[PDB]
Amino acid sequence: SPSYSPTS
Amino acid sequence: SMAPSEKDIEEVSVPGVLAPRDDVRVLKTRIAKLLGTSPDTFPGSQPVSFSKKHLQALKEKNYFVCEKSDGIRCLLYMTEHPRYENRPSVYLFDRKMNFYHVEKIFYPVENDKSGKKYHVDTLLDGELVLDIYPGGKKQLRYLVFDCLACDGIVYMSRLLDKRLGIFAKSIQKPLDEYTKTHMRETAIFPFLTSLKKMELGHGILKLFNEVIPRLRHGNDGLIFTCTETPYVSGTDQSLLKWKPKEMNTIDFMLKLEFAQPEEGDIDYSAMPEFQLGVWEGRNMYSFFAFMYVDEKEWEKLKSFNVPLSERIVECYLDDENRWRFLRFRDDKRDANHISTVKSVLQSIEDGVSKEDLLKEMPIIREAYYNRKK
Repeated sequence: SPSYSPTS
Repeated sequence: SMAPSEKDIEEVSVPGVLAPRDDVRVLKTRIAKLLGTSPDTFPGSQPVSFSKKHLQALKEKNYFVCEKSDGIRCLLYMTEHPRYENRPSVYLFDRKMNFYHVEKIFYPVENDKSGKKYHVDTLLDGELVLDIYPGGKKQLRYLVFDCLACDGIVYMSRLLDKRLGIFAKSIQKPLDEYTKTHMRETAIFPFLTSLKKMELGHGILKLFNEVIPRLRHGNDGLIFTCTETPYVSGTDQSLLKWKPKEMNTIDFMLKLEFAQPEEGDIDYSAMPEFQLGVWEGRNMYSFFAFMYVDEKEWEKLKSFNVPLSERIVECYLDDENRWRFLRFRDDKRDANHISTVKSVLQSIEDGVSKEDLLKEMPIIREAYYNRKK
C-alpha cells in the first residue's frame, strides 16, 4: 500500500 | 490612499451553489453511514493552538508540518447526485456543515481511457485557496492535506502516510496524467486540485525562508500533523496550529475621545484617545483597551479623510503588547463577543514565539533520528 514521505 | 479595509483582503469564494435542504439530508446520512459518525456532526478534525507543552510533543513523536493558508478549510466529497443517481457530483462543505455543489469538476480513474468512469464514496480534507498571478489573473486551488475515505474504503484508522498515499495514487496521479493530455478540458475546472507541500517536523526553517514567500496565496501560520496517530473527528490534541502573535487579531468597536480643554475650544487636529470596545449584550459595549497610535499614524489616519469613530476595526498586538490598528471591517455589524476575545488572548498567553520555535528545532531533529534506529 502507498505511502507519502518527503525529505528533508 | 484609501483606508485599509476588508476589501484589501483577497477572499476566496466557494465556486459553487449551496446544496438544497433535502439534498444535504441525504448527503449527511450517506457520509455518516460511510464513516460511522453522527449525521449532523462535522467529521473533520480541528487543531489545538500550539502551546509550550507542544515543544516536548514534537520531540516524542514523528510530525509533518505544512503552511497554514489564507483560505477556506473544507472537505471534498465525491459521490452521486441525491436526485440523479447516474450523475457524478462533487461537494465542498465546511465546519458549519454547509454543502456547496461544484459543477464541471472531474476526477479521472486510473487506467480508464474512456473517461466515463468516476469515483464515489471519496472524502478529502483540504483548503480552498486563491492563487494570484501577474496580470491580475486568479486561480482557485484545492490543497489536499488528508484523506478520510477513498473509493468506499475508510482510511481514518490508518496513519498519515497511508492516508495521503492512497490519495496520491488513486486520485492525484490519474488527474496529473489526464491534465497533461487534456489541458483544454482541465482549464474549465472551477478549481485545480493538488497535494499540499509538506515537510518533516524539523523543516520549519525551510517553510519560513523558501516555501512561504514563494506562495501565490497568503499565510497565517503552520499546521503540525502527527504521523503516528489516526484521523480524529473533532478536536485533535495531536494536530497543532502555530501562529505568530501579530496574526491573532481581534475586532473592536473604535471610539475616539478628544481632550476637552479648560481654555478655548477643542483642537481636533491633536491626537485623541482611541478606545477599543468589546461587544457583550445586544448593543452593549464595554471598554477593553486603548489603541496605541503614534503621531505619524495619526496624520496618516486624518489623511484618509474618512470617519474614524464608531466603527469596527481589526487590531493586532505588537512587540510591546500594545493593540495596533490593522484595518477597518465594514463587513461586520459588531465587534467580537467577549467570549471570542478571551479565547484569542488565551492563545496568545500560552503562545510560543517564532524564535523559541526555531531554537528548539535541532533537538526535535536529533530525537527524530534516535527513533529511526
